[PDB]
Amino acid sequence: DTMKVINDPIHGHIELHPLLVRIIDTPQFQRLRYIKQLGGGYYVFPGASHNRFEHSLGVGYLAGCLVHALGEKQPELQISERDVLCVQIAGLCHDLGHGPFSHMFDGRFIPLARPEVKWTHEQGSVMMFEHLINSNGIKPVMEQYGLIPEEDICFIKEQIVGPLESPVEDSLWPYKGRPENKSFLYEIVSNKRNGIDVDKWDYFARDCHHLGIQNNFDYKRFIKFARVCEVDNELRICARDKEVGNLYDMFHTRNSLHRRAYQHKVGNIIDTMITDAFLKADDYIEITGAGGKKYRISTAIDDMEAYTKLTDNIFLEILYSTDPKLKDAREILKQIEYRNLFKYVGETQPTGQIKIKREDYESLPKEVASAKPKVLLDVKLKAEDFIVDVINMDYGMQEKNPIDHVSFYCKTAPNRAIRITKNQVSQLLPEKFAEQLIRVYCKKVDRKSLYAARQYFVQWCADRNFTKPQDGDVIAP
Amino acid sequence: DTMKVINDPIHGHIELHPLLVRIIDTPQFQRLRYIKQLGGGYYVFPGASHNRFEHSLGVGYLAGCLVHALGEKQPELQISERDVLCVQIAGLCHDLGHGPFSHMFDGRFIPLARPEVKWTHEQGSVMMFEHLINSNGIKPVMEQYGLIPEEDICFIKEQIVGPLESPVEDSLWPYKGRPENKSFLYEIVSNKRNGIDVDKWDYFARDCHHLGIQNNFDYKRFIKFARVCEVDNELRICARDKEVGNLYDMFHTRNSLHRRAYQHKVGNIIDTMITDAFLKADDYIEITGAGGKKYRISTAIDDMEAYTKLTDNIFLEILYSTDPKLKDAREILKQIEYRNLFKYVGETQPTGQIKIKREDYESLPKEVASAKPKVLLDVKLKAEDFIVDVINMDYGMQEKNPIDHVSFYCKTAPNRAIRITKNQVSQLLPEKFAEQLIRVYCKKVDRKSLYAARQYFVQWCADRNFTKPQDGDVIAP
Amino acid sequence: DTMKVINDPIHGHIELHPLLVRIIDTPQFQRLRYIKQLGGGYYVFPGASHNRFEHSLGVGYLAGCLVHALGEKQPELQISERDVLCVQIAGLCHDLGHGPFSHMFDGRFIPLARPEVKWTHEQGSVMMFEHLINSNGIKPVMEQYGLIPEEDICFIKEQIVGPLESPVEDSLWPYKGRPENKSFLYEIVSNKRNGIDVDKWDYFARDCHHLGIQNNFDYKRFIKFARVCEVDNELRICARDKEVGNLYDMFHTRNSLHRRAYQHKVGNIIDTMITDAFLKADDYIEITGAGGKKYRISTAIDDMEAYTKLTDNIFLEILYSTDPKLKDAREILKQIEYRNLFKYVGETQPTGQIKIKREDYESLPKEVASAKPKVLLDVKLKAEDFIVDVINMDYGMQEKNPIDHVSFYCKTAPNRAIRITKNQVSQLLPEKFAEQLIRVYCKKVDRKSLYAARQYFVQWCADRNFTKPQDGDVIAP
Amino acid sequence: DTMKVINDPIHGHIELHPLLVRIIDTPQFQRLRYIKQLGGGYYVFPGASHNRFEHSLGVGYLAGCLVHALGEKQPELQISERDVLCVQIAGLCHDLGHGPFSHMFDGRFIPLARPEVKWTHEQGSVMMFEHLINSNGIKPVMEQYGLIPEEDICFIKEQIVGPLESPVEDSLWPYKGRPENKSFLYEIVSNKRNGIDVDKWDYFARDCHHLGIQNNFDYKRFIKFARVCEVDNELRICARDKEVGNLYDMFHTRNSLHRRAYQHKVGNIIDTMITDAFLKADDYIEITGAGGKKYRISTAIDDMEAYTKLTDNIFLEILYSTDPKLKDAREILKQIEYRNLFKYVGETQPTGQIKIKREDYESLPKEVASAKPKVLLDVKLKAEDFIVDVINMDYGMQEKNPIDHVSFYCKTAPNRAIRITKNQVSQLLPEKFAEQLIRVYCKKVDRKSLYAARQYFVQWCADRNFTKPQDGDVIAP
Ligand SMILES: Nc1ncnc2c1ncn2[C@H]1C[C@H](O)[C@@H](COP(=O)(O)NP(=O)(O)OP(=O)(O)O)O1
Ligand SMILES: Nc1ncnc2c1ncn2[C@H]1C[C@H](O)[C@@H](COP(=O)(O)NP(=O)(O)OP(=O)(O)O)O1
Ligand SMILES: Nc1ncnc2c1ncn2[C@H]1C[C@H](O)[C@@H](COP(=O)(O)NP(=O)(O)OP(=O)(O)O)O1
Ligand SMILES: Nc1ncnc2c1ncn2[C@H]1C[C@H](O)[C@@H](COP(=O)(O)NP(=O)(O)OP(=O)(O)O)O1
Ligand SMILES: [Fe+3]
Ligand SMILES: [Fe+3]
Ligand SMILES: [Fe+3]
Ligand SMILES: [Fe+3]
Ligand SMILES: [Mg+2]
Ligand SMILES: [Mg+2]
Ligand SMILES: [Mg+2]
Ligand SMILES: [Mg+2]
Ligand SMILES: [Mg+2]
Ligand SMILES: [Mg+2]
Ligand SMILES: [Mg+2]
Ligand SMILES: [Mg+2]
Ligand SMILES: [Mg+2]
Ligand SMILES: [Mg+2]
Ligand SMILES: [Mg+2]
Ligand SMILES: [Mg+2]
Repeated sequence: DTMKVINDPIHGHIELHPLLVRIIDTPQFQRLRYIKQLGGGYYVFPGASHNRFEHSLGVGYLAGCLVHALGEKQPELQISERDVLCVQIAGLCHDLGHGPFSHMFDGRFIPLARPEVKWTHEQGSVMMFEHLINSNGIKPVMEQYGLIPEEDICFIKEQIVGPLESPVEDSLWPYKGRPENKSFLYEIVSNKRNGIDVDKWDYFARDCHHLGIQNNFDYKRFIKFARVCEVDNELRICARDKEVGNLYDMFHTRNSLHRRAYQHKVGNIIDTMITDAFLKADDYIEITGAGGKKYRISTAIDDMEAYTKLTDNIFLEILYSTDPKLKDAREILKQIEYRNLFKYVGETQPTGQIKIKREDYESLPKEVASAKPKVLLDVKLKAEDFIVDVINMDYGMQEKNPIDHVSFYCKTAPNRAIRITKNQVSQLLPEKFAEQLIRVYCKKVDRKSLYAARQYFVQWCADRNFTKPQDGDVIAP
Repeated sequence: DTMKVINDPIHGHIELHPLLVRIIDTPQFQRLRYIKQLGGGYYVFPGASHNRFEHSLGVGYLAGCLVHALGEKQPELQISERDVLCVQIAGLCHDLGHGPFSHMFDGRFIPLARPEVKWTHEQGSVMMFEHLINSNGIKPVMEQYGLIPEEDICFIKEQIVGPLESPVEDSLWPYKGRPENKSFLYEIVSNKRNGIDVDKWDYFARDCHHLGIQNNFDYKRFIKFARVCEVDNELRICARDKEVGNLYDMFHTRNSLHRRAYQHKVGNIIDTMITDAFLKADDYIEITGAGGKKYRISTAIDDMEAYTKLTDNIFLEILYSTDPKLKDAREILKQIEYRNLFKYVGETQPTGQIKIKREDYESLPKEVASAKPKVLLDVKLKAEDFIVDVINMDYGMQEKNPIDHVSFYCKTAPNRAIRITKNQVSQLLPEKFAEQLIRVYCKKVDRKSLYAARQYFVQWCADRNFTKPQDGDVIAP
Repeated sequence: DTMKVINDPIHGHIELHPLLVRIIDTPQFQRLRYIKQLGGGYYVFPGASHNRFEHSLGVGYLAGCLVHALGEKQPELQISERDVLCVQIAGLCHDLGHGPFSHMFDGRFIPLARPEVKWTHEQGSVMMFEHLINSNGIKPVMEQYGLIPEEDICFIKEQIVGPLESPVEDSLWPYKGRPENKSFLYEIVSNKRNGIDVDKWDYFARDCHHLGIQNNFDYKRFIKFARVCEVDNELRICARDKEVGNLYDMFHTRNSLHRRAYQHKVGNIIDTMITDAFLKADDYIEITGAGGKKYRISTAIDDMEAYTKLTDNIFLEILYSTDPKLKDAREILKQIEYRNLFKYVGETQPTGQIKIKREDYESLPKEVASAKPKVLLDVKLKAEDFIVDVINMDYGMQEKNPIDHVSFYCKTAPNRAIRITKNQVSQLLPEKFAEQLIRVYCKKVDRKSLYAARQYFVQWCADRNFTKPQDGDVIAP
Repeated sequence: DTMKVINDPIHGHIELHPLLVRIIDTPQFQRLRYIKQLGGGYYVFPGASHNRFEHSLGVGYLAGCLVHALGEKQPELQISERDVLCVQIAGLCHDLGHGPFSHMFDGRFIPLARPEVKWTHEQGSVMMFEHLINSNGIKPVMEQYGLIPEEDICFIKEQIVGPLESPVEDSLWPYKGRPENKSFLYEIVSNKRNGIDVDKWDYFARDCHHLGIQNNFDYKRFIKFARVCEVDNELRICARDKEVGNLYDMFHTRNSLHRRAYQHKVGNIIDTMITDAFLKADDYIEITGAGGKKYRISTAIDDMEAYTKLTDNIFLEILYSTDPKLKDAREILKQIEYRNLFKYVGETQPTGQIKIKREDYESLPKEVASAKPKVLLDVKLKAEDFIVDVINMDYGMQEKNPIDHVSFYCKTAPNRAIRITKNQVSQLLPEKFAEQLIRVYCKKVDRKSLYAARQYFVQWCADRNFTKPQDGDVIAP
């Protein structure tokens, strides 16, 4: 029941409150030691072997630091230690709902296995937090340190997910955990207004440390010049006008990361292969949940006791199996182990403001196969031999400019906020803020099938009006 | 079949020969992605989640770099590209035989489970290298690049392990892979004379990067001033006389690491608990090997096909099990998951150089139990409630001075080596080079049992003529 | 006469040829130990106290590394050790002509003191190299190591400066040092087609290390994928087509640095004050040159012996002086020592494609003073109380896109180069590549004077059809 | 009059109180921008170009951080903001008395130029602090922020230097700035009991950053486990018992630095040459002080107004001079500029516990010359051709063990301290804690002179009962 100290390779030595220590030392939280932060990227970057455990620790520490600084430099906000504990707990448990290989589970697998439900890992995080609190007798411990569980659990849940109860924007306050007087406390762990939060800072630093790519953003300088100001009967976190350029750079940094590591094409195809292996391995793996009931890999998100035992272990559970009824997924994983991967064909961009919707992906391989090239190639390829991948690259707000939703204050008048437009900053800033990319892969790896795949790709690219391949003079001359 | 580039957060961008790529892309080598470098230390240092895969990559790269530099600066040594390839292959496969949690498997488990055999992970590395070469059709590929497999496989094996075939030192050359005039090539990956090799450099850098501690050794400076000289009809690697102090510091660094991370009290007790869980879980886990035969965790080192599937996965295989025959090991692992660990009692050193030998460990708990305090508490304790751990801290040569087996050359006469004694360097250097420590833990966490545990500890420590317990006045007033 | 090793905090240990050591150990080169790399920026960033000596060392080392790698990977280019020595010498002596406080000497002082000559520090570098070679007896030493002085001195000079003796582009080869089949050797130290050279890499790394701003560019990866290909009967350095995005990022990095450190407001005004102090201190400082002749600060660029003694020392020579004729410059420097600096008024951007040319700067303060604001204040400010600074921010080629002059090759056909347009890369790239900024400062430092100065500034900005003052509703409401 | 932020490459962004800003913006403090931290070491390590300005900033910041942490974690000590300001000011102004090239001014020059006075740079720091406070009207500003100048100036002075007023240890409190119940505040900036203070931490970090050698000490961990406890009716700073080994390592680190950078042979001989040049240049340089009086380089420490203008500038003042009376020192500096340095002959250690005292250095070269070697030597060397340098390497307390004066506390009883002996820690620790080294250099640089010099060196070493030369079988066979 004393302050603990833990050493971090990203931050320094970190202090942990006894209640935080109690929360951490449970099976539900310890589950995070066995889930990769970057999923399949570890198969392209050999140094990316870190897990969500240290990421959660860092996010909690940074949330605590930011709230402490805000309270210290401006003591009329009425920030109490109860609020500090609540914010730290919310930051600590914000990723309890990630599945095997993180985003691959909720970005690729669940959509294809159970296409009738809508599910995100934040909902899973809320459910897992409820399960953790109920199964470990934590409410008395919270009451022992001055928390009020009925209000505070709701406050933490609303910190992890949106306002909840669905919105009705007729000039109303949607939240319930805290009054509007402290609305800024909802902008720390996850910022729904412009996307500036400590989670980005933490994973920027940690991913740059582990990948071998050097980071360019400085969050301590941002914390130095941060303030709280009243805007439109709404207290929000504001930066200083002289930091505006830095903010732009931050988003640039994020984009760069997505373009170098998270959307690497070999890593993406490896993730696709793992998803296909899981799809084939389904209907045969059993997980025991509450009441001795059995669950599927796809239905395990309906029971937290069963979901607690679903980690990256399942991967090695399929590779080492001997059951003759799991042979196909085992063959796929073995092919992964030999680097016999699906081969990349080409890439393209839409020209105009036309975009591919989510519910139109399944037909793309059919249209690539259905094309009729002019040149006559010997081999014929079916629509089952093609994989089409769509990538959405934006600044986090669907072609909106995030910096237009930030408030700024001047040195001479620190208690009044303003807005800055893009033309008041620089002429060298980007013009657009969202785009799509399309990659095409072929499953048949014959040196002959690749030529046919390229011919169909170029014909489909030409007739769809989707620009032309970069190397239109090298691979298709 | 072209040079391949890979990015490492320790060494940067690294080039790989196509034969190396063929060797890497096999199940036997890909096994190393699922075994941690530090084992249980990951449960004390949250950033130590790296595996043997990147360590092997780095060791191979550094071996190649050192041999290239030596060849470049001395063109009369007759170093060929065949030798470079062989040395790189040997460095790449040096830790190919580690088991689950690395040194825990061959340091704690095998000795207790099968105490009639003598086994090290280098023998396993040799066996696994043979299995890898035979199971993947590599000999033709080696022949394609100018290697002679019958000589070169023996050379690589002799690089990984000692001279082999038992020694008879009557003025003879024990090795077979290479003649006498290439002997220095046996000092790169593993140095049996004084212990200076690239493996130490690599894990120093990597462990310090991941743990959050900065190292003070520079190996590039050492490579700059390295040379090859003839000593007693033996060609060996020599450093320059001005680097002697640096060499001492290097060993100091190693000791410091062992005293901070590798021999941490909580990490060691966690490793002990995991070993106990594996001991109880044995006789119930089955692994399929060649011919459809079944193997135990302890007997899996007798078949390489079965050994290929034995990784850290087994840990999570026991925790998630439902078989009633595995309840005890599962209970122990669950205890670990709650931080309900065995409690540390005390520590001591032998003063009179009466080093406790290996075959006296099992009786130590009896001696701690079988000891009558003067004061009476009436709580009692069986000998089954005590854990005694013996730690050997040395400079790698069992109380010998390693720097006495190093050769040095001067600037004016670069082609003649000399020796330097400890009194020609400094008076502030260590006077001994080996020591022992003894730690005691109790398996009952009652606030009452802890007091009796330390009463027996102090009585037995006083009895055995050892030192008095440090800071004893506080815990034993 | 043996290879020398030197330790660098940016790179590692660096090897130096005996001829390089002879060149370094001369007064002309040792002069660089007393000129700062960033000039007045040291008065805003306390860690920027490095000089040009280490920068020159690093540039030479990197030039050698790049040429060595290019020769190693393509034996048909016929790169000899003579070329390596010549390139290293050119990289080592590329900044011999910098004056006190580096860019402010040839960017601010010489233009204002002697506005009838056109002078850059590269011409000074060539003259100083000639002086160094002639006054130290280096030609026989060059002949001792296989160099041919008559051709090689011209080659080095043409490496430091352009083709020389003016061009006539009627399909001719302008250079003389080397034939047309080694033209790529002219693209290493200073690149004229685009701005990709080792000098940028070196000062990026060093300035990021010293300022406390972290770097984002990786030049080793660039060296890994570099190649030489024939383009339009020109042998040129081409990059790998998958690195195009990285190249864009590089220029972004450069811009960021200019926006954060090199064009800081307070640093620029401090440089302006130092330039004014030097202007007033002239007519009174005497420097002895060849033949016992005396020279001025402004006329010292006409004699290299006199120029050798002109370093940052002159600064402290004025501050510690006692002559009554140097009193005004001493007062200005003393005011600098108290942070009684000229106060910043405002900033603005041109709206359209109109730009302020060089020969219109002197009249700008008159225009600002001559403006008639609407509201009336008692205080009247003359044109002598205003300072106007014009900043040009571009990608190094005056609103042209540098990436349009880069050549790329594909993996399948490594011996044929291609071009990539901006629309084949991304839609998030900048639209324009150059812009101007205008800052205004006032010399009178009382509050009424500042209010009046900003009234004139806003009136003039409105009059001349420029953008809004960012704080158009805060400081001017 | 607002908190000011400054960016540091060693620490992060640092906050500065307005009073600190007023103190910094004065000529006396700004003088530190032109004195180098390592003196002549910059001529061996090209990256060591930093000055005392940033070192003072860092020391002040770290003192503030430590006092803040101590006050925060233990609020019964009654630490006020007045104490924080006083401690920060003391840390900020602790090196105001350093002269040109720092330690060589008060370590080599003053002893030889004025052998009748005893002078250290801390006395100069106290005098310069008095001059700064009196010449800039700071007392009213201190009164404006709650300080009491009469007590507080004395407190700061006693922080920079010892107790003052000469000691009489008959159970009395020697200090006067603060009462006996705040005594721990005297252990922060400069620790006279055991030598553990923030100044060591700062220059460890900064010198490691600039030299290119990685640091091994972590001071943040030390601050985490620091506490204040009553020892013998004396409140003192105590560490945690588990950190004892770390403390040893810290001192090891210090020794290593002294053995690598600060006592480098070439750096020391360069410092000796600069000292000789200053000795010859004296009697001819005039500095103006108070009342229009003129002072010498050696007598400038008697007037603070004259001392304010004495920096490294004097170096370049002699090199660029034209007066015929300064010709010898100019020749010496010019010889330095060519690397025509005094040549190193040999090194030796005393065998027994006999040590060379300070007042026997002048006769050492006479003893070396007066030796009569047996072998026949061609040339004869006078005693003016020899230089003998004596180096004392200790742990900072004249062969005493510093760790014997540290107090420790246990987790169970955090309010009562203990002592730990060297045998309770490890058997691998050093046996002795101080030693002496003697280097010999020759001024005549021809080969015959070097051979003769080493013949005399070996004969004298044999005579004086010293350890034989390391390479006694290489250079003198
Ligand atoms: N010398 C060292 N240097 C850096 N980090 C270290 C370290 N030693 C440990 N760590 C890391 C390891 C951990 O991540 C963290 C805590 O290590 P402990 O201070 O050993 N904490 P514990 O609970 O064992 O001692 P107690 O309960 O008696 O107070 O710092
Ligand atoms: N911008 C970047 N910056 C740093 N590292 C990067 C990187 N991009 C990838 N890496 C890492 C990832 C890897 O660890 C390593 C090589 O990845 P690649 O060469 O980019 N991809 P592949 O081998 O398929 O190119 P090829 O067409 O020639 O086959 O560098
Ligand atoms: N332990 C060390 N660690 C890192 N850098 C060091 C160093 N010692 C010196 N340096 C730095 C200092 C220099 O920048 C560079 C050379 O130092 P020297 O090896 O001492 N070269 P010298 O000419 O004195 O010895 P010789 O002529 O007998 O071969 O490395
Ligand atoms: N983007 C940046 N990133 C890192 N450091 C920076 C920086 N910009 C400046 N620094 C460094 C430079 C300095 O060492 C320090 C302060 O820079 P200012 O924030 O510019 N302070 P000032 O007084 O000019 O603005 P005001 O008075 O309006 O508040 O941080
Ligand atoms: Fe997150
Ligand atoms: Fe190893
Ligand atoms: Fe340059
Ligand atoms: Fe200091
Ligand atoms: Mg603990
Ligand atoms: Mg999340
Ligand atoms: Mg988010
Ligand atoms: Mg590839
Ligand atoms: Mg091994
Ligand atoms: Mg070994
Ligand atoms: Mg040397
Ligand atoms: Mg230049
Ligand atoms: Mg340029
Ligand atoms: Mg300011
Ligand atoms: Mg001092
Ligand atoms: Mg001291």
